[PDB]
Amino acid sequence: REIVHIQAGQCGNQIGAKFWEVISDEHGIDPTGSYHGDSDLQLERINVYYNEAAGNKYVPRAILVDLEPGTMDSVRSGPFGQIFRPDNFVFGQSGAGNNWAKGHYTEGAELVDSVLDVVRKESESCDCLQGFQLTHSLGGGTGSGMGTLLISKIREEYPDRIMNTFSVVPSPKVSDTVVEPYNATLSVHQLVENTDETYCIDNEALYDICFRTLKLTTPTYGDLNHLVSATMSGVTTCLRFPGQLNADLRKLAVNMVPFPRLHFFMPGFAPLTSRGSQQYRALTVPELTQQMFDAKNMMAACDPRHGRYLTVAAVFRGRMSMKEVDEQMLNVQNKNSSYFVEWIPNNVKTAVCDIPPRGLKMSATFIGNSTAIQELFKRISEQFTAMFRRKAFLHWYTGEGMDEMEFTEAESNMNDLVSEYQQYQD
Amino acid sequence: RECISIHVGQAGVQIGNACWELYCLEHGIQPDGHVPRAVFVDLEPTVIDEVRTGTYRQLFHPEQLITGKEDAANNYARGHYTIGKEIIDLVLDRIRKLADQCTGLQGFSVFHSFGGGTGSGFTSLLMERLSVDYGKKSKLEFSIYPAPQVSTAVVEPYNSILTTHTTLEHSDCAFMVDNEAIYDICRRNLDIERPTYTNLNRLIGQIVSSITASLRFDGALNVDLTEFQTNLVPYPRGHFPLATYAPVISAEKAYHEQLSVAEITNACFEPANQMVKCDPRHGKYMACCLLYRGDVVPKDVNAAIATIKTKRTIQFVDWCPTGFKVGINYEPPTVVPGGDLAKVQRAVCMLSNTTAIAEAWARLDHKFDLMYAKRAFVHWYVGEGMEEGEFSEAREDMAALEKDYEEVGVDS
Amino acid sequence: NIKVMCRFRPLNEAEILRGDKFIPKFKGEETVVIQGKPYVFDRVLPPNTTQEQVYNACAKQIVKDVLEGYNGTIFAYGQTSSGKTHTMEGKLHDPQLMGIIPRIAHDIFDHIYSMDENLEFAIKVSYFEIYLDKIRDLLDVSKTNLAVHEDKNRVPYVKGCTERFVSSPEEVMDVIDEGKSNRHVAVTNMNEHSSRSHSIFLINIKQENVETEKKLSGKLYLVDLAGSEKVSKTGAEGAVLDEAKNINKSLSALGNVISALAEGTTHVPYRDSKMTRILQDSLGGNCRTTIVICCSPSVFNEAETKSTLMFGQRAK
Ligand SMILES: CC(=O)O[C@H]1C(=O)[C@@]2(C)[C@H]([C@H](OC(=O)c3ccccc3)[C@]3(O)C[C@H](OC(=O)[C@H](O)[C@@H](NC(=O)c4ccccc4)c4ccccc4)C(C)=C1C3(C)C)[C@]1(OC(C)=O)CO[C@@H]1C[C@@H]2O
Ligand SMILES: Nc1nc2c(ncn2[C@@H]2O[C@H](COP(=O)(O)OP(=O)(O)OP(=O)(O)O)[C@@H](O)[C@H]2O)c(=O)[nH]1
Ligand SMILES: Nc1nc2c(ncn2[C@@H]2O[C@H](COP(=O)(O)OP(=O)(O)O)[C@@H](O)[C@H]2O)c(=O)[nH]1
Ligand SMILES: [Mg+2]
Repeated sequence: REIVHIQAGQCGNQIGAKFWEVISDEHGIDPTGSYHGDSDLQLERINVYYNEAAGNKYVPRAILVDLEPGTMDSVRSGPFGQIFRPDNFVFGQSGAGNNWAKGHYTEGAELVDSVLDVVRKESESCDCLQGFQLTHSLGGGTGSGMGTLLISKIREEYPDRIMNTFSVVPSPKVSDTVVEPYNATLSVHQLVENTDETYCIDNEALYDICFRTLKLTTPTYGDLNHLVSATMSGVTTCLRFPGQLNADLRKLAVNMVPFPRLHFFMPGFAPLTSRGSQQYRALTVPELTQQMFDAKNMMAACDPRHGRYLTVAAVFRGRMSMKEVDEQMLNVQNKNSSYFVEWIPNNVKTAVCDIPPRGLKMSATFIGNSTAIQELFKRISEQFTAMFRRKAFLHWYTGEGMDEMEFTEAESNMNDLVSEYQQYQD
Repeated sequence: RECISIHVGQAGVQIGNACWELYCLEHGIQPDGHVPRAVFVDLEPTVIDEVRTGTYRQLFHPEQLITGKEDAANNYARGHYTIGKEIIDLVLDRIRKLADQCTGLQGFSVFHSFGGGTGSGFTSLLMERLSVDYGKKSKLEFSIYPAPQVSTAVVEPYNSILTTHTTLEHSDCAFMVDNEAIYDICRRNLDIERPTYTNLNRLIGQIVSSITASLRFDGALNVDLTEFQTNLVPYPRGHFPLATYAPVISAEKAYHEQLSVAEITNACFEPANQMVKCDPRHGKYMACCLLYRGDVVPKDVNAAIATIKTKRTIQFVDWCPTGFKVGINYEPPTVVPGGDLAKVQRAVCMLSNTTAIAEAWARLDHKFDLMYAKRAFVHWYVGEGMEEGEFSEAREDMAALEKDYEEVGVDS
Repeated sequence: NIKVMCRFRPLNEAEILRGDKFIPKFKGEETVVIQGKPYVFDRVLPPNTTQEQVYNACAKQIVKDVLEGYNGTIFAYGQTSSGKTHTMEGKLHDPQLMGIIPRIAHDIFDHIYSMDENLEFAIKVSYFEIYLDKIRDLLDVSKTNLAVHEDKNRVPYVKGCTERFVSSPEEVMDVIDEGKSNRHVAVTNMNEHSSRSHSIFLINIKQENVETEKKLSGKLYLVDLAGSEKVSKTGAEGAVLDEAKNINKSLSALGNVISALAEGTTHVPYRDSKMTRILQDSLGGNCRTTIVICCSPSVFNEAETKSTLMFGQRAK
């Protein structure tokens, strides 16, 4: 099987560097080097993310889409930056304006064809394609607009292969941009209707989880990114490993989406202990479920405790008892019968790889489909209206060839999306 | 004389590698000896690959190892219809190429995991295409039906109410081994909170060895495969008996091993030792095939069983005077060199049809409704060449399996 | 509210010599017994039931509402040789043999003309098919991928759909015929109606009261449903398999929508399909909907007829 990553925008891009920083080491691939793999198993399934050309050069099969040179020229001028074949860099030296409209209708719409071109060169690579990974932020141009287009096109070209989306939904407390809800509401819209698996991460849900669950005092972006990339590795790549009970994107999809919206999840990693001290090793297993299922530790902003779950997928990856795994999951399902929805006898989807995260003994990625994420699109949707009402920075959109009915559309859509999700919380 | 086997679904393959291990182990045929007599099917390469990478690597022909690099999908539909279809031909070909090479066979011991994608769906049509190509044989499918509370897949029931209805009108005798109810045995009758899947497999890998292996092997009271279905199914529904083993004692802890027949047989009817969460909560047995192996005196049996026939609290069906098929083999069991299985010199792999499953099916059917009642993951199948028909019409199916397993018992 | 109506057609010469026996037993005027299990619906029409009697019970009230400015929807469902063509169109120009559509169109133009005193009428027609999840205009072959959009009040509408002005009953029939020639169907040897897509015919009755200055716009949706396909049987592959999945998905969506409306649910899943979103405004609120299900009484069709019957049960 296979997949083809997609680094839309700067963020989605910045993260690319971290997702590939990791994944590679979790596959023994040095900058341009080959497979130094401490083992021999980190190779029989690599294909999922690379391509065979030389014999020591397995190149990441991702796409780097962005209308701001400097960015990709920071990712390509640093560490692992020199492993992507230049063909991968689909830049847009234009003005990468922070407008969803500027990267979806006017500026991005041009650079698109020169992207799809490659997304096809990579898809028609070899063997059988599974789906595409998509990273980006719903709070900017090259991210929400142009990346949200990249998919609307992808999903027309292969409505068969899957589409996981890793979105950095606009954090609450403080917005790292101003129109944010504009660029956001507009991209979520496109998401709820193309990709079929979305993993929403919040820069501040991370800080928290990174400053209190990792006594880490100076959580640089690199970190946040790093933590995130840690989860997306547990998801995909991982399951493309052996296991007593293994799954793969689809299983994950076909066990997690009760209703076609596409629904968004909230990823959570397992061993998340501070370096030295904490290295408690309390990782027998009840310790991992202890972790994963708590409020804090959910990369999302919202707290599960604020709304039932529809599905859950503990994708563990480290030798354990299909008994102490299958078992724990249960008590968990009974101690919290309250929030776990009922019309699904077994919400949880236990998954079990074998080999764990390179240096760790036992981990377990968590992919939750809780109704709690209602209280986020609400947020976003609110911010919109409060500012849409006055058409705040709307001239930067319309003036870029947009529509007063376009914004209406998205909000509503994504706004209805909130509605539905409640239809199950009850 | 022989009995091919088709291990379908990652699980059916893991269990397969296991049951297949125990085999050579008690036949003196190391890694590289003769040639198996089965096949391996899965729509997820990485798993069959484990049989291609790990142990018992060269004991198979890359021809009896079928894979569909494509996608597994924990959904019946896709595995049965859409994807699973593409492979079937090829699959069959082997069970027609391997079925020819032999000499007057008896059937195909099928190994699948009820609630999976490749295990539920696929087989559904595999067994399906068999019942027509060899209606004149035995179709005993050895299943690992849904843990009563500890299921895995979110949809599981969708996949198991569907593998039951499609296979029902095609199997001869369906053996059942409950994944969870086996853990209990690993906790209560062996002590270990560290049971790797690789263990449950060693277990069924045992109970199964008692079925084919040793039975198809000479003895003081041989029992052919046909024998089963005949002495084991009272009615055409591909009736599902339950597998049970007796000396499930720990090879470390306790040691009373020397537990004469009189004991190991009584240890079969206590509900805490039956590889199935179908505790005889009321289910009246209606036929049991006590397969013994090792040093056993026929009188010991034709007495140990007599004592049972008169315990009454073990109530057998009405319309059934005597329902005890005593199968005696010679060669004692053969425990893994150093797993965790005691290693006695006699065992009792008793399987049976019990009005008990009236439960297990019930509890699994109900599940289904709850979700179907809201369509839950329905769009995942529809979009895979299925319809409101196949679900609703396979629900009605089992419905008459809840009435069937009710009528054939509870009444006189 | 929604009403489901079952119609059994008489046996044809091609199946008279086949020696099939009547599996269709009737009860009252709402129940049909197949294999000792009952099936209750709003109305069941045997074979003796006229085209006039069928129209009055299923479509007449919807036509009056549309002429009064309200919306209404009529769905027609059935497998091949069930009676869809005969029920919905029949002998298009014959007065007795004519189906449902020529009657709706008859009644509309009988209200029109009869009001020429202060009223100004405009009849606008639209015809599109949903094929491979795409909205294809059947009145303009260039418009193959229309999108569903929302106005300022969140009402979904098909953007850029051809809207043909029609001033007579004959103009409507000619428009239906033109559109039918653009529908995705397969070349099949013996039979009139076999499709691989869902069809939606829109009759918009616009009126302006010149003196009162008040305007009305009632929408009548005529939906032609392709039958559910068991893909295991037929052995559909490639584009045909993509067609079968798309037809099945749409029927599930529709079933989910009518079920929600029947149970009076606060959430109605219109977003499950493009079809349910096109029909959202005409399915919700003050709108009457009739699902006409046609089946055969043959003993051989017992499988596909019980399939048509269970779909009607889903609606309720
Ligand atoms: C001596 C020793 O055991 O060191 C550990 C360590 O101290 C801890 C604290 C690690 C450490 O992680 C962090 O401090 C961290 C920094 C930024 C963002 C997020 C986390 C570690 O850096 C991370 C590193 O993780 C891995 O090696 C995994 O394979 C992981 N790899 C990466 O994230 C990665 C980092 C740099 C370059 C390439 C990859 C991974 C996880 C999931 C999926 C794929 C890969 C580990 C175990 C450790 C160190 C090295 C200190 C922890 O994190 C992970 C992801 O394992 C933080 O809490 C856990 C518990 C670990 O015990
Ligand atoms: N006893 C036993 N049960 C197993 C084993 N492996 C899996 N199972 C059980 O069988 C089911 C898992 O099926 P999967 O592995 O998900 O799927 P599959 O049937 O192999 O086929 P796919 O879904 O297409 O991958 C679960 O109920 C597991 O508990 C095993 O080695 N032994
Ligand atoms: N986690 C994370 N967020 C980022 C990174 N870079 C920008 N962001 C977030 O992305 C939003 C800004 O959008 P930006 O990426 O600049 O848009 P674009 O570059 O015009 O497509 C803010 O909410 C930031 O917090 C990053 O490297 N990691
Ligand atoms: Mg598998």
